Amino acid sequence: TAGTPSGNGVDYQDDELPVYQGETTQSLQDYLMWQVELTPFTDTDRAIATSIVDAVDDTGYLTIQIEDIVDSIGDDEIGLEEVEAVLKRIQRFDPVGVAAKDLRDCLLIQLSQFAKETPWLEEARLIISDHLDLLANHDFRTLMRVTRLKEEVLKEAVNLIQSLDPRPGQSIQTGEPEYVIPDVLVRKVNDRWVVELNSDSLPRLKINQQYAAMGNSARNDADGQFIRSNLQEARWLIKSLESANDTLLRVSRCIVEQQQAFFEQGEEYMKPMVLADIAQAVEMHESTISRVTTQKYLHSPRGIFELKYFFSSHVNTEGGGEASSTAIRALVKKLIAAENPAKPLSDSKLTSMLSEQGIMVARRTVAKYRESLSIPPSNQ
Amino acid sequence: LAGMRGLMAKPDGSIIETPITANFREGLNVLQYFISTHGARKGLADTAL
Amino acid sequence: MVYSYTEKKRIRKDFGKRPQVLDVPYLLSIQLDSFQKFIEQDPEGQYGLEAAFRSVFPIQSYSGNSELQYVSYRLGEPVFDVQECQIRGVTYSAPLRVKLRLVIYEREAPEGTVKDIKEQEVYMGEIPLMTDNGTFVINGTERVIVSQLHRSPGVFFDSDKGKTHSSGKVLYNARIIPYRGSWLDFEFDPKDNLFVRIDRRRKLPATIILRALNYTTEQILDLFFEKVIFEIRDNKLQMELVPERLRGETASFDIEANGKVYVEKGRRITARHIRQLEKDDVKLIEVPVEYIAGKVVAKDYIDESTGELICAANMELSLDLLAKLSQSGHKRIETLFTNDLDHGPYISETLRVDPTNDRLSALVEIYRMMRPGEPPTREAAESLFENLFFSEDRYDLSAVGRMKFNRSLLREEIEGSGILSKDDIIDVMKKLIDIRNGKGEVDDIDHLGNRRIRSVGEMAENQFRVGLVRVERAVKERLSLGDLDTLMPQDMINAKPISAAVKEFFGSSQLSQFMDQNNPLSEITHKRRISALGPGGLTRERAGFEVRDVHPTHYGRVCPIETPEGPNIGLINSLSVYAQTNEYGFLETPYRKVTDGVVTDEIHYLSAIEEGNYVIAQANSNLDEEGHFVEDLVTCRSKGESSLFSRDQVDYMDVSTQQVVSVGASLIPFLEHDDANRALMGANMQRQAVPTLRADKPLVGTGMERAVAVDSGVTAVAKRGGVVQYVDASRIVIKVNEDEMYPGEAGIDIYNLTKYTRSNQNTCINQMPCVSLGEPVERGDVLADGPSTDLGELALGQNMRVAFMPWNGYNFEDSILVSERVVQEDRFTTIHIQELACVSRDTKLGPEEITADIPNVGEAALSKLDESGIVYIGAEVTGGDILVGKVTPKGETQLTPEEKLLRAIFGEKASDVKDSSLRVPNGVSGTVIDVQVFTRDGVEKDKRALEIEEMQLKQAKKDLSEELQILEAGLFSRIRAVLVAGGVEAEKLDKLPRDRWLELGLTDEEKQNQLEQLAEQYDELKHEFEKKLEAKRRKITQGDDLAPGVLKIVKVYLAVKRRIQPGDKMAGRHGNKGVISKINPIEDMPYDENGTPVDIVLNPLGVPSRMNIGQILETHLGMAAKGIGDKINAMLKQQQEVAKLREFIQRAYDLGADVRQKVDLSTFSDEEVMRLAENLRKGMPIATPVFDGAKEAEIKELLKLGDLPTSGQIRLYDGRTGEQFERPVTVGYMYMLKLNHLVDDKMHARSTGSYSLVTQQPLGGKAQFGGQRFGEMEVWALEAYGAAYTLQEMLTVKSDDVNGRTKMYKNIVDGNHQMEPGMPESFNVLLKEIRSLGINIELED
RNA sequence: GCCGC
Repeated sequence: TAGTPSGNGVDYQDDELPVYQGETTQSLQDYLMWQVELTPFTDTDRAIATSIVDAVDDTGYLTIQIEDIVDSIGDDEIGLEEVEAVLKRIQRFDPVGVAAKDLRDCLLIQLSQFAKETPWLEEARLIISDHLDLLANHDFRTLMRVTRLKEEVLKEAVNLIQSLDPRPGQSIQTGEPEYVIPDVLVRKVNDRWVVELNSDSLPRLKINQQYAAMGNSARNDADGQFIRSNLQEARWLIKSLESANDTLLRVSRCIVEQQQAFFEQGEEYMKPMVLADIAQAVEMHESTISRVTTQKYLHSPRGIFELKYFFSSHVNTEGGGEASSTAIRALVKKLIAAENPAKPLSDSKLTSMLSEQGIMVARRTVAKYRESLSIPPSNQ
Repeated sequence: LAGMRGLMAKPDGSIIETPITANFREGLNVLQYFISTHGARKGLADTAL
Repeated sequence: MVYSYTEKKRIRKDFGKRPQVLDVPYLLSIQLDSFQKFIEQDPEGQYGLEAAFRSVFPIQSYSGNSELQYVSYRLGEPVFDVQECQIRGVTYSAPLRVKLRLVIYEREAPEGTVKDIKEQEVYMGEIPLMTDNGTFVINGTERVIVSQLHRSPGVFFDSDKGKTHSSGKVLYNARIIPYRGSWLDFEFDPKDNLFVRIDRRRKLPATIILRALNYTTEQILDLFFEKVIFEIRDNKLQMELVPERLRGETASFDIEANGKVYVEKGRRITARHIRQLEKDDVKLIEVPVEYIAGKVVAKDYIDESTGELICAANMELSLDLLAKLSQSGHKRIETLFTNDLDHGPYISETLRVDPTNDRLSALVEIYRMMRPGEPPTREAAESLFENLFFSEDRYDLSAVGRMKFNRSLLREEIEGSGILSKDDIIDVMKKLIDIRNGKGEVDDIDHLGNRRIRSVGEMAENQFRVGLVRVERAVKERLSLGDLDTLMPQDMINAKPISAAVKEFFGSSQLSQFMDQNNPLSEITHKRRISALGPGGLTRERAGFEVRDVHPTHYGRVCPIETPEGPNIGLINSLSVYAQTNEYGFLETPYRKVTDGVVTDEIHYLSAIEEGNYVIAQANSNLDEEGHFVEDLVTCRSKGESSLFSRDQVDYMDVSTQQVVSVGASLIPFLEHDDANRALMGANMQRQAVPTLRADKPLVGTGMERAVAVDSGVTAVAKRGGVVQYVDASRIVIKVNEDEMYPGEAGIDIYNLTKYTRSNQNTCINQMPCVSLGEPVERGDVLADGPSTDLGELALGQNMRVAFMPWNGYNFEDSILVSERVVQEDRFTTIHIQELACVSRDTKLGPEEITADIPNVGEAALSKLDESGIVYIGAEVTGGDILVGKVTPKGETQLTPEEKLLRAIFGEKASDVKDSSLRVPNGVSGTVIDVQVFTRDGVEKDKRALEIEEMQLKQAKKDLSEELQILEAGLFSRIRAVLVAGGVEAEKLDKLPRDRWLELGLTDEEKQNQLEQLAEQYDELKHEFEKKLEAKRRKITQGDDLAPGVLKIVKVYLAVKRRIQPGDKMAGRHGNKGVISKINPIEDMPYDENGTPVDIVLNPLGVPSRMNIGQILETHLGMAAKGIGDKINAMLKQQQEVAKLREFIQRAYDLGADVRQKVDLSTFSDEEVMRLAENLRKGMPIATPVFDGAKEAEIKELLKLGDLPTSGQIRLYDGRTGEQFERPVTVGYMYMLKLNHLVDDKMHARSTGSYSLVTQQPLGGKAQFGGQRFGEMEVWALEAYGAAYTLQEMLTVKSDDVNGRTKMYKNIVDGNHQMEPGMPESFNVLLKEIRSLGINIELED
C-alpha cells in the first residue's frame, strides 16, 4: 500500500460488566418529540402531536393523511379543525417546514416566517408557490404572462424559491453509518483476469479455535481427555468455514470466466447469465448458488460491485442470438445522452435505432428502460 | 537540614553501622545518597500499596 | 582543537574539580547494537536471521527422499524513506529474499540423488527496519521497543523464607529454567522427602524420575548414600574405622584399638580423642552386635546355597536375620552411612514412599500423573519422557542457561549441550541435598547477576523462529505430495505466517508502544528503559515489595532515582549513564584498574559478581599527580557493604560519581542537596515539559545537555562537514573540504531542515539553522537545532527571575504568582498541531465523491473551500467549519410525482445525496497548514493534487541540479585548461558556448584524446542526470495502491498557539510543581532599588518541609550568572575596547577552587572574543556536575565578582504601596518548565447528552460529553450529611430515570423545580438478569 | 502508559 488511511474512531465499554453496552442517538422524531414536550399543549393536543409526529418520514414529511390522523384518534371533538391547528404548530418547529403535507406546504410554511419586507416575498409567496407550480417546474415562459410580470423579476423570484429549503427535516439527521463495503472478493487485471478471495480469516479462526478448544483439551490439568467436548467442535467450525469459502470462490470464478467480456474493453458486454448457466458450470443446484450471490460484493478496478448484476436474463429476442437489457439499458442511456438540444429520443425512434443496430426490441420495452432511471427529453 | 542526616537503613530492616554525617546544606556522597534511596523507595512503595 | 566550532560560540563555565578517565557513551547504542546483531548476517550461526535459518533448515518430508537446502539471504532496499513512510501512514520495512535449493534423492539408490533445482531466491515477509535513532516507523508512527529484564535460564535454589508450616521448618527447593521447554522442581516436605514437580503438576517423589533413567534402587543407594562395610567373621563382627565421619556419637561399649583400649564406653567425644585415634594406625575393630540393629542394609547380598536372598534394600536387619546371613556365607555386609550429624536420611525415605522399581513402571506412572487421560501402551510414556526434557526440539537451555547451570554447580567447562543429561539432574539433586545438610547457601533472586536483559533484536529473532517453525510445518506436508515439477515458491513458501508473526510482534505487543515525543530527553529516556513486565516477565499484582526495592548490585547499572510512582514503582527502571550489557545479557559498569598504590587509566567492565569480588574505591577519593591516593585510609565497597580500607587494598576505582545517576537525573543541578524520593519527582517531571516558541539555555546546568541534545538525533549534525555554502530556513548546503573526499563525482552535503510537524503528543517539531554563511564546519558540529534546543544544548524551559516570599495568599500551598511581562513576552507559549482526515469509499448506493458544491448549505460555509472542495492553505477555521466537502449517494429507484416535482424545481439530484463532510470538531480552533491528498490508481487525479505533485517535482529538481551544475563546472574548467594548453583564445574561447565548437581539433593528440574524452564524459553525465531526473519524476507521480474500498484520502493539519494561563501547571527540576494562581500587572510585582521587578513569586514554605535545598542554590547561582552577564552587557553597551572585555571574561572564566576546565582567551581570535561576549551577554552559562560541583564559597565569590550581595538576598519594595519589605527577600534566576497539563484539555461541563443503551446511564469522559461519576464514597458522604433529597435526585432522575429525566427538564424549563422521582432502569436490568438465572425475584405490594 | 491522592 502506497498510502494507508488512519484508523477510524472506535470505542468499547471499559470497567463495565456488559461489555460494549451501547449509545443512544438522536433522530428526527426523537428531536421533534423533545420539542413537543417543551411546548404548552393539553392532554389531547399532546396525543395528537405524538400521533402526527409518529407519521413523519426521515425527510420530515407527513406520510399519512390528515383524515387518517383524525381516524386514528377515534375521539369526539377531535375533528380535522383542531388536528390542523396542532399540525401547523408542529410545522413551526426548529426544522421549519417539517411535517408538511406536500411540497407546496413546505414552501408556504417556510415563506411565512420572513421579514415581510423581502424584495420578492409576496411575488413568490403565493403567485409562484401556491399557483402555477407546474409552470415553475417547466420553463415558465408563459408564467410571465400569467402573473402579469416581466421575465426579469421572475428570474430572481425563482431564485428566492430555490433559496427556500427543498426538503426540510433531513438537516438535523446525523448519518453516522456510511454503509461501506469490505469487498470480500477482490479481483485484478492480469493476462487472463485472475480472481482471489480476501477477508477469509479462516486460518485466523483456525488458530484461535485451536488455542482455545484444543488448548483446553491439551491442558492436562483436567482429568481424562477432552477429545470430543471441543476438539471435535473446532474441526466442525473450520470445515464449515472452508466449505463456505470454497463454494463462494467457485461460484465467483464461474461468474468471472463467463463475464470476462464485461471487464474487458467496454463495460456493457453482459451476457444474460441465468442461474442455470452457472448451476451446470458448478454441477450444483441454482438455489444454493443464488442464496450465495445475494449480498456478496466484488472489488473491481472499473466494474460494478455486485454479483447479482451479471444475471440479466434479458434475451429480448435480439436479432442474432440473444442479448442483455442492462447492456441495452446502458446503450439507451448513452444514445439519449448524446443527442441534439431538441433531443427527441422518441420511444418509437429509439426502438427503430436499436433495431437498426441489431437489437430487436419492442417500442414499449425501450420506454420502460428509459423510465427506469430517466425522463423523456420532451419526446411527447 | 542543619545537623546529621542520622542513622537509617531499610534493605530488610537492619541498620547500617556508619551513618550519614552530612546534612542537606552540605552535599551527600554517592554512597550516602545510594543508602538513602533504600528508605525513599521503601516509603514510596508502602504509600502505593 | 581545545574547543569545537559550535562550542567556541558559547562556553559553559564548568566547576569540575575531578578529571574524567573516560567520556559518556551514545546511550542509544543498545537498541542499535541489538538490531544490528539481528538483521546483520554472520559467517557463523552466532547472530542474525542466519541462526534461525540454520536452526530450522534443512527440512525433509518423512520418507520423502526430498530436502530443502538453504543458502544465504539478502535484504531489499526500502521503497520509501522514514519521512515519506511517516507522512503516508505506512510501515518502514525491507523485503526479505532468501536463496534455497530443492534436491530429490533417489529411491532405488540409497543416499543418492537424481535432481537438484537451484532456482533463484524467494520472497517471504517484510522485516521492519529501525531508524538511525532507534525507532520503528510502523503504520506511520514511532513505536520504540522497550528492553526487558527477566530471570536468566539456569538453576536456582530458594527457601520460601522458612515460614510455610508455622513450625519454624525451613523448606528448601531447587528449580531449573530453560530458555524454552517445561520446568523442573525439587522440593522438601516437612517430613524431609524428595518431591519432584514437573511442569507445575502434582507433587511426585524423586525416586520415579531417578528410576526412569534406568537407575536401580541399589545403584541409587550407593550414589545417594556412602556405604560402610560390616564384616562378621568367626563371630568377631568387626567394624571398619572411619574416624573422620565419627565426629559426634555416644560409645555404647568400650572401644579397643588392636586389643588396647582407645575410647571407653560413654567416654566424652573430643576433637582430641578423635585425633589420638587417627594418629594410632588401627585395623578393623570389633563392636557390640546390638549397635548394628539400627543400621540399614545398602546392597542386596545373594545366598550361594539357594536363590532366596534378602534383597529388601532400605530396610533394617533382625537378630534372626543374622543367623540367616551367617548360614548363607555372608562374611561382609554393606550398609549405608546411617549417620545424622551433617548428613541425613534422604532418597531412601522417598524410596520407601513409592514402590515402583522398574523403568517401565516409572514411565507409565509419570505418563499417567502428568497426562491423566488414556493409559499408555509402552510407547506413549516412552515418547512423552523424551518430549519433556533432553529433546533437541522440545526443550532447550540457551548458551546463557548452560553457562549459568555449569557455574552454579562449579564446573570448569562453560560450553555444553543445550539439553540436560543424566548427570545434570543428579548434580542438582545432590547440591539441593547438601544445601540442607549445611554446606552451601541459598542465592538471591533479585541479585542483578541472576537477572538478564532481552533487547529488540533477540525478541525479533524469537518471533521470526515461531514463524519459521509454523511455515516449516506446512512445508513438510507438501513435500510428500510434491512432484519434481514443484518449485520452492510452489513448495509452500507460506509468506503469510512469517509476516503475520513479525507484524504481530512489532505492532501489537506489550513492549511495543509510541515513543514519548514531548522533549528529546523524554525520547532518550524511553529508548533507554528497562521493564520487568511483558510476556516472559512478572505481572504487577504478582510483584512484591522485595522485587521493587533498590538492590546493592544496582549501583552502576540502574539509577535508584528514576522510576514511576504509583503502580509500576520499582518495576520500570532506567540504565545508568555508563552501564553496558554482557554478550550473555548481564549489566556491566566500568572501573579503573589499580596497580600497587596508583590507579591506572585502563578501564575494565565488571558484572555484579565481578564487582562484588574486588574492593572498589569511591569516585570522590583524592589522588596525587602520580596517581597515588592523598589519604592512606580510603572508603570502598567490598561485598555489598562499605568501610575503610588501605589504598593498596583497593583493586578498582569508580570512574565517575555520575556512574550511579541516570541521564535524566544527571540533568538536575545540585542533586546531592535534594531528597532522593523528591528528586524522583523532578526527574519524572522533566520529561513532561513542552517546547516553547523560543528555546532558552539553562543558566545553571550540569554539562550533560550537549550529549543529550546531540545523541537524541533531534538536531542536524554535520556528517562530513566542510564549509557552509548556502543557508536557508529549510535547507543547508555544505561544500565538503578537499582534504577528505570520495574519488569521482566530487560531492556536496545537503541537509533538509525539518519545519513545523506533528509529534506523537500533538506538539510541534521544528528545526532552525545555527550557521549563517561561509562558516567553517568541522565533523560532528551542529548545523540546526530541533525542538527545545539552543546552539546544540538541551533547553527545555526558561530562566525566570524569582523571589521567595508569600504574596497576599496568591502563592498559598503550591500556587505560583506570575507577572504579565511573562505573558507579553510570549515565554511559555507553545504550538500544537492536530491531524484530521477524510476518506471516500465506494458504497452500495455508489461512489462517494468529494466536491466543492454541497446540497442544503449556504455560500458562507463554502467561502474557504477550493474548487475541489478543500479549505484554502492558511485559512483560519473555528467551531464546525467545513474542511473537505464530501457527498454520499442515496438509494432511490421509485420516482414519486412529488420527487419528480422536487427534481423539476431543484437540481437533478434534488439534494438526494446526503452530506458527510469533514467539519472541525467543536472546541478546536486551527489554521490550515498542510493538505495531503492521496489518490487511487486509475481514478481521476484531484485538482488540488497536481499542485502538490508540481511542488514535489520542483523541489526534487531544485535539490538535484546542484551536483550536476558543480560537475559540469568542473568539466568546463578541465576543458578550459586543456584549450589553454594549446590554441588558447582566452575570452574569445570563453564567449562561444560548447567550448567554441570544442576549439576545433588543434593538435592530433588533443582532438583524439582530450576533446573526444571530454565530449564523451559530457554526454554520459547529461544522460545520467536526465535518467535520474526522469526516474525521480516517475516515482513522484504514481497511483497510490490503497485499500480496495478506499477511493481517496485527504489529510488536513491544523496549528494553534496555547497562551499561558493560571489553570496551567508549571514546575522546576527539583520536584517543585504548582499551578498558576494569578497573572499580575507589572506595576504590582515586587521590585528592587533599580526598579526591576521579579517575574515569579514562590512560597518559601514549600522548601523546608520538602528538603529541596537545590532550589535555593540554583537560585543563588543563577543570580550570580545573570550578574556576570549584566556586567558584560553593560561593557558592550559603552563600546569598550576589546582588550579589557577579554580581560574581564578571562577573570570570570578562571574563577573557582582548582577547577579542571582551563580556558585562556590568549589563543582566541579577536573577533571570536566579540562573538563569545555577545553570545553570553544575557548570562554566563555555569555547569555544576551531579555529585562534584560548585560549593557555597565559590558561589559567593562569583557573586562578589558580579558586584552582588554575598547572602543572595536583596531589598524589595511593594509595587502597590511602595513600602520596603522588612526582611531581605532572596531574588535570583531559576529554570522553570511548562508541563503538558492544561485547563483547556481539562475543563468539561455537561447538562444533558447521550446515554448508554444498557442501564440508561450517561456516558463517561470528555471527548464523549460524559457526566461525572457519583461513586460509592460520594453516596456515603451524602448519607452522612443526611441529604436524602439530593441523593434521590442524584440516584434516580438526572441519571437513569428515563421518564424522570424528561419530566425534570420540563419542570425546570417551566420554573417548577419538582423531582417527581421514579424507578432506575439499572434495577430493572438487574431483575431481568437475576430472573435469567433459575431464581424468581419479584416486587410485592 | 500517565495525573491527583
